[PDB]
Amino acid sequence: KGKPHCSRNPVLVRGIGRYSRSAMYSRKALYKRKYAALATVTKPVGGGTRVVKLRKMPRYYPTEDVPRKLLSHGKKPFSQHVRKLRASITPGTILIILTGRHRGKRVVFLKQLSSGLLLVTGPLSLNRVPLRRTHQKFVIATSTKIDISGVKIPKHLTDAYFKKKKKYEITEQRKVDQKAVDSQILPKIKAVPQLQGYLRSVFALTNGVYPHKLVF
Amino acid sequence: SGRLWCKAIFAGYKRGLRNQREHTALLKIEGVYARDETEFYLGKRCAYVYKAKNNTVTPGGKPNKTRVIWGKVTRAHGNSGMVRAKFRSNLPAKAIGHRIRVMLYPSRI
Amino acid sequence: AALRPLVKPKIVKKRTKKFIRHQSDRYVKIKRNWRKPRGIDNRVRRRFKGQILMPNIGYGSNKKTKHMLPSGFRKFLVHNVKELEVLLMCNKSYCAEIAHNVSSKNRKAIVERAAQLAIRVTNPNARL
Amino acid sequence: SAHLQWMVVRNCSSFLIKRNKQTYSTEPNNLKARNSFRYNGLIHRKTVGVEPAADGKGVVVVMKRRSGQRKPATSYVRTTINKNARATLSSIRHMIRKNKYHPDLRMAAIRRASAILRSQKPVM
Amino acid sequence: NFAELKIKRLRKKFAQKMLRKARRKLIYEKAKHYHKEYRQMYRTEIRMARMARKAGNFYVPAEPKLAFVIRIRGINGVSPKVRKVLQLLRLRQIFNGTFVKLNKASINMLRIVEPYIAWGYPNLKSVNELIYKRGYGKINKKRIALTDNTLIARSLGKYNIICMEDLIHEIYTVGKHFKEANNFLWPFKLSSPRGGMKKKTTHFVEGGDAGNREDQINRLIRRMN
Amino acid sequence: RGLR
RNA sequence: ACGCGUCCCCCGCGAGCGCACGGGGUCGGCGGCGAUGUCGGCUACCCACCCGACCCGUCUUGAAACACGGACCAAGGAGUCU
RNA sequence: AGAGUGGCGCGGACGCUACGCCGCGACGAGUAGGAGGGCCGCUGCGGUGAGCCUUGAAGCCUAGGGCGCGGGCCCGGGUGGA
Repeated sequence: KGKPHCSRNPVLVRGIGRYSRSAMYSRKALYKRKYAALATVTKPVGGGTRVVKLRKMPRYYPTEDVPRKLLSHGKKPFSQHVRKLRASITPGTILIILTGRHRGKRVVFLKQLSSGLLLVTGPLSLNRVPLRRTHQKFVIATSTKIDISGVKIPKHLTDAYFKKKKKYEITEQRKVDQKAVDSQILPKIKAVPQLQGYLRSVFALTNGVYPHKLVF
Repeated sequence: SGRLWCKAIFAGYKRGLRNQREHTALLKIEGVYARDETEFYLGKRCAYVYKAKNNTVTPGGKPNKTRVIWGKVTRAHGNSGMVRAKFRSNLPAKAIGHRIRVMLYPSRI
Repeated sequence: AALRPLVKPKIVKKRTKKFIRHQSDRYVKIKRNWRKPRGIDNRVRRRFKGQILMPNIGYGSNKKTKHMLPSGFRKFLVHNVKELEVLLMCNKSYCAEIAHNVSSKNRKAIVERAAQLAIRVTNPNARL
Repeated sequence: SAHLQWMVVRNCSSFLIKRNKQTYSTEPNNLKARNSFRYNGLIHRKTVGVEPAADGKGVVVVMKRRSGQRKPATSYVRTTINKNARATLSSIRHMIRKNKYHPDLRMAAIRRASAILRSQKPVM
Repeated sequence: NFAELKIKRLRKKFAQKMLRKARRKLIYEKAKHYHKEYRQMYRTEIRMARMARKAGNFYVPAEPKLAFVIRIRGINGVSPKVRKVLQLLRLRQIFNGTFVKLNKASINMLRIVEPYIAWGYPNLKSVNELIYKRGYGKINKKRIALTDNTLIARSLGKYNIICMEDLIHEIYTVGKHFKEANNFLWPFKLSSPRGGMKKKTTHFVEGGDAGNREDQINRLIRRMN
Repeated sequence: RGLR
């Protein structure tokens, strides 16, 4: 025994290492670390005691059946996938929700969960939008970034706690999660020159006013 | 309190003078007039919206007239503003010179 | 309670319609059934751009989906209760069809048997 | 041999049924019921069969005696097995394996003596 | 029985592996030695021309060994001498190509088909992309792919062309088993040109495409493969 | 033998 | 290029865990809408619009031809024995 | 994957109508005319199906449901009456 060390070549590009395999002979201390060369159970019963077996054979076979698959190369499930982002999205920037019962609304970003969804948080007060998830792809990012360095963002509000149950009702658990996550946010939006007439109002298209041209 | 899609007009099938292809359309997106301009629109969802005699059920509403064909913008076409498309349901030619909506959602901003 | 098959893939096909015979669309004396045009003059023999088309073998059904009905089985036609027993070990791919001209009373005795034996019958309720 | 008379039967017997691109066989002791050279039920010198018992209850099994292959009223030999579904199948696997009596059929006679009981059991 | 035989069955497996690790290092040391050639031959053609231009001389560079050829006219209506000469180069369909070594018997074949082809003198990049991406074989009267180094070592072998590295040397330098290692290859499978043709009917020199190009065949390859 |  | 026992010019079975651009795809990922008015149904009946499409047999170097037989439907109707 | 003389647990998918299955490549216009294969049709004779039918045979009709590239064939309904 002798605890497990970290890898001794820094990663240069995916697949490729850094230090070549005679010079890397050095670093795994190769030269100086040479070497050379369940079934059944027996319980008591009321002279005799039985021999029981764990996993006995089945009592119905089926008449026809499928055969085993060829193993795929490198196919992990969702849980183990790798999560990304975009450049414009950073913590505290301004997001435009574009799809649900809230659509066109100006909504603030807080923290990307480990399911990969966002946390698009309206300050329930102003818009009418609470703690919620939305999905990278259906959310435009915007150039405005009031900072969210110094406040507090809770842990227990993790991605399963949101996941659905079954007149769903707002219990007394999601009311100190509601006003305490947002009253740390609320002293930094009103302090900017005239920003709480804009998160409340809705954006939309008119004419002369084309998606492909303008910056937002 | 307003619109959330961009207006455009189905303007024939993909084709050359004497044989027409029906699995690709040809949209004229509004106010977009070169190639340069048409990166935005690529991949982005699109809709032909219409209205039969009987009731179709919906998601998020009551069972009423209104239905859709759904699709997809694929690549640019020509020199001048135009764009190709690929709906799941092959379009009517009634709709030639009538409205279709390109959306904003699968955005890359 | 319907019977699942063993396995149910994606049926995909190449045409849909029949192949109709040339000029069945003018002379009622000409039957739908297909015939190879053996003309001189002819258009359909020579494949001009417009007309009818011709059967080829590039209109193949694929071996993993040929004789497979929608439910997913393939037919095997029957007359009495002894010819049923045949299928029993191969339930999950094949499905009995009690024959047309088989009677009303002998038809009742069958559908009982293809219950005890899990075999799927395409024309159960019938003569009544 | 067996190998001879197949060449004779293969495509001709009064036990042959064709149609709808399929092909079957209604011979006493064919268990899989298909015209084949494993599975025919008369040809050979040794035979296994699994028939649904007398009344409702049970299953009946059929060996072919090695001796008198020319004496048919004393050629096959019979026994009934009317016990629990996992335990009944102790017998049948202890007939094919430990006699060395024709070791191809093993996994046919386990799927035929388990869809003769899944019958006589009462229906859905 | 066995306890002996199983240990002797754990001595033959480590032998067939050791047949690979003595061969696995040789694929590296064959490739690192051809890299020495492709700076020692590359800079020895810039060596002579400076040191001539120095003393008011001239230096004519080495006239070619090797040339790629591509068939650009179709398959309909064709004169009976040309069908025979295009056959012999294995160009049997449009947009197909081949390696061809040069001499007098090899050029005067290429003046009889000189309005059905385009040819030129290829480079270290237009030899390898073709042999890497496209290049198939001809083993057991079949066009079976090369995703291995026991197909080229296994058919030819006796000529000493084992890995993917020696098919670059023996062709890009026309060496002393070239014939077999070029009738080894099935002819190439280029799709059409992405950009296009200038004018297919006519000779390069007039405007279009046909006939030889000495140093701009490199433009109809990275467009076509 | 040479590496042990 | 990296134990050692001898041949030299030239001065033959170590121990295990682990990640992957590696011999053709899988989520140990999600959401709506459900009983007399809606779900599905390529196939077969009617309509509508865009592209294409001259009438068949035939002799003939050449037939949509200002070349000939054909108003419609049934039932018969032509390489055969010795 | 050679053979010798001396120094606890009775267990492990499918197959192979060999006239069948499976395995890796290149190609696929056709009139006069050749050739193979047809679980494509129509009527009679020997064998066979412990075939089927007055609890409804053949024939017809059918905006009913299924099958094969194709020739053609399987099932729902109504008539009909051996």
